[PDB]
Amino acid sequence: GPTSLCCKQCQETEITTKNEIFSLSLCGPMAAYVNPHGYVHETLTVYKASNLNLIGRPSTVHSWFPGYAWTIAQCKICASHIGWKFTATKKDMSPQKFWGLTRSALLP
Ligand SMILES: [Zn+2]
Repeated sequence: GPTSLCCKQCQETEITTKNEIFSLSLCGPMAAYVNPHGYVHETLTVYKASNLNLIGRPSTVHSWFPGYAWTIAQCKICASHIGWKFTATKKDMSPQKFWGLTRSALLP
């Protein structure tokens, strides 16, 4: 469909849709300055994704989104590294989980 964001490598596999896109705030209380950490402008954040295999267990090592652990996520079909599943380290956070997907790994 027109909303469909698919793996660039295998083409047919849908990973997420435009409907699931949201904007995660990268600042803390009062929206202070933060030192940029990783490469967020290159990464699309969605609530929900599909047809990915998670590799390994969540890690908090040098997370691009502090407060979240990351788990590598690759396409089930072709095993291309599409991005990561992010999981909250604290129960009071929202969302408790999301996906950070590398924009260039997706079509469109
Ligand atoms: Zn693929």
